[PDB]
Amino acid sequence: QRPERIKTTPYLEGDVLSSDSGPLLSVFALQEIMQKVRQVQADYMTATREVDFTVPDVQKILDDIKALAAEQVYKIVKVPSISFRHIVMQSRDRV
Amino acid sequence: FINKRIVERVRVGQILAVLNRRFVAYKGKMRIMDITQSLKMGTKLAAPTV
Amino acid sequence: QIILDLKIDPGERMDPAVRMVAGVVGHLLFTAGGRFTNLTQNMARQLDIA
Repeated sequence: QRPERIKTTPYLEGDVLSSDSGPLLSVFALQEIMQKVRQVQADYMTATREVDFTVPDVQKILDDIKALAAEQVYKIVKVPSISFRHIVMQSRDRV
Repeated sequence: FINKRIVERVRVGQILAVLNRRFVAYKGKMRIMDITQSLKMGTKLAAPTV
Repeated sequence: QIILDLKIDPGERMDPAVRMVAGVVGHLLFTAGGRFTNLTQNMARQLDIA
C-alpha cells in the first residue's frame, strides 16, 4: 500500500528490539523534564515559592478537548421567556 | 561625649524621614540557588590498560 | 526543540574504549549545522575530546 516499504533485497531485515508510540513518549517526555528540576532543587539550597512538578494524564486531556466539541451553546424551545409581567393594583383601569 | 546620632527626640512628621537607603529585592517567582558545591562534580576518565 | 547533554555520574564504571568509539558515532549521527542543532554547545565540545 506504500511503495516505500517493499523489501526486495535482504539488507534491511533484522531483529525487532523495542517499540514506542505516540502516547508512550509524551508522558515520558514530561517525566524527564520534571525529574531534572526536582533533582537539582533537592541537591542545593534554593529560595522559591514551592510548586510540585507532577505529570497529568495526557490521554484524558485529549479525550476531554474533544468532549468540548460535542457541547452546544444554543438551545431549542417552543416559547420564549416571559420577558414582562404585571401587578394589579386596587384600581380596575390602571396597572 | 559620643558624636553618633543614637537618639533624637523628633516630631511625628519625621518618623518616615529615615527612608533614604536603596534596597534591591529579587522577585518572588524567580529563584536563587547556590551552586558552590557544583564545582566538584565530575568523573575521572580511566586510562585504557590492557 | 530538544537538545542533548552528557550526564556525568560516578555510579557506573564502564570500559575506557566505549567512550572513544562513542565520539566517532556522535560526529556522524547528530547535526550541529548552520541552521539548527541537536546537541548543545557543551556536548559538542565533549564529543571532540572523545
